[PDB]
Amino acid sequence: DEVWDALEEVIHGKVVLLNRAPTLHRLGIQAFQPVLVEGQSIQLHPLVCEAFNADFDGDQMAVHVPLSSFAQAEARIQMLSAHNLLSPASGEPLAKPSRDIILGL
Amino acid sequence: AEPGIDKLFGMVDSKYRLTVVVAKRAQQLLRHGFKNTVLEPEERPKMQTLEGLFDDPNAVTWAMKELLTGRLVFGENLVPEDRLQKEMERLYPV
Amino acid sequence: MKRFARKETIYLRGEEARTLYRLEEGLVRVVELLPDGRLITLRHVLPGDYFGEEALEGKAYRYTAEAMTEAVVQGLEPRAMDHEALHRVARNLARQMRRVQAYEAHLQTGELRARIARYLLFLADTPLSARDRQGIYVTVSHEEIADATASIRESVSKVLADLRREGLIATAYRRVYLLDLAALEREAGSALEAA
Amino acid sequence: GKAQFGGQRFGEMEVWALEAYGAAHTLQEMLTLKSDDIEGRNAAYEAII
RNA sequence: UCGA
DNA sequence: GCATCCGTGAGTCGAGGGTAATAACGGCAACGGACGGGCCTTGACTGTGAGGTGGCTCACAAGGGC
DNA sequence: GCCCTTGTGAGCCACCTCACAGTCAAGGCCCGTCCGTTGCCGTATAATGGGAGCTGTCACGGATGC
Ligand SMILES: [Mg+2]
Repeated sequence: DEVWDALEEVIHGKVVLLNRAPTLHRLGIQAFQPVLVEGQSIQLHPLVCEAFNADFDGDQMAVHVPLSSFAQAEARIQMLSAHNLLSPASGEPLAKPSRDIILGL
Repeated sequence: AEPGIDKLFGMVDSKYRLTVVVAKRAQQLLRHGFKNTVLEPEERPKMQTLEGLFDDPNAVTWAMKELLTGRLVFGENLVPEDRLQKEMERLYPV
Repeated sequence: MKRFARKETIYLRGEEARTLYRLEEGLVRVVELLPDGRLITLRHVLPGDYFGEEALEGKAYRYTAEAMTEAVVQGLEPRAMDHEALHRVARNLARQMRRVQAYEAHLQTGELRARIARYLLFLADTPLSARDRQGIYVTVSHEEIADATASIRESVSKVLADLRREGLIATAYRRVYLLDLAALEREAGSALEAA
Repeated sequence: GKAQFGGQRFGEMEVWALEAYGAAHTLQEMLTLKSDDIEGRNAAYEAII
């Protein structure tokens, strides 16, 4: 059980890259700060589902680990999901309330 | 979102320059073992272990916070590389 | 089950004692290595003897076990032994206690010549021994004899040379032939427990 | 494939994504250290450990 | 032949 | 100037199982390879020898305890 | 009031600390020796022009052809 704590120590502050095919635009890949969870499933934030065109009918995603300090910097600054909220195409917001959120509000 | 990311983007004409500065500074910190930091003991980033608060292992966080302080100077052709490296190795050995 | 070659070690001092061993075939030595590099033979493990005893009480081996011949050993899990197995282990450990104490007495009994004769006669009753035309013999080096007679190689070689001049034994290729059992018996005085 | 203990394929479109992000060192990692650069991947593993 |  | 043929393209990522079948031969000759041994190049052991030198060897005359 | 264990002291006698030779043994190499496997020729009735095709795109750029 100590190696899991060690793994918690290792990934501290670091981010990973999530990708979904087909990757149509640059938001087909995004950076996320990983939170270790039990189970064999990757957990994705709802708001980014539109940019990935992702849904939960059995879709799969790939994870990548940026190794260098430079790569990590690039991922955390340029590629982070929270830093990309607007469409590079229309300039309109991409990460926005949808479905159930809209319903409730 | 990373803390003060908008202000960090403010400090640079290009986001990629911010990224380069952060990365290189992180390399400096890693190389010299954090003893060249511009941060104060109470400004040091912390991480919660089972034991308790310890120094944050992540150098990028350090570099970004340091940059946010303003105590760092970045630009082009500020100093020859060899001279910089040697003065750093003199002030903070390995 | 596992086979070991001559001079190969079964386990090392300070290493995890997870396995108890029983010698099925061959001859094993239990020894200790000093910082100064001197090697000392602490006890002889014969077929049927249990060794790696540290597995029964501690976490790591305290001494090194080295095969003196081609050896066949059986690995055992201490925690998985029944009444009968524990009985055999107890009895055998008692036997090895008696033999190691007798060996203790041997190491301090008589001059080097007597100790050497006694050790040769002891080895004559071990798997280290065999026989051909020249007579009964034992496959053992002078270094090992020194390690098991509380002395150093040089003096042992000297005494063996004396015995060669006297016609009691003959030696070649780490192989020593015992030509006169009676004379060696007289030199040793008291015999060493072989079982 | 999982059966060969294989790695994921980083294809043309993914490369396009990395280019669009302007993440040059990440892309370089994908093209070199994490793939067919032998000396590079050896030295990288050794450096990380 | 599948899955998205 | 306007039909016509030829060459080249035609989304990404991931998953699991499958692979063969065949009609021509002897008479020599000689390499190329398995084998049995003898000369080596060390590596692990014998067989001295010359210097020191510990600590067994071997009898005295009682001091404290029970 | 009688046992258990002590403190010197002089003198050898095997046993250990260097310093070196020779000595027996094992993978290793080369030899040649032999033997198995491989490469080559010669086969004289007459023989004398192949054989499997693969079919339901589709649109463009470019050479080529009346
Ligand atoms: Mg779906």
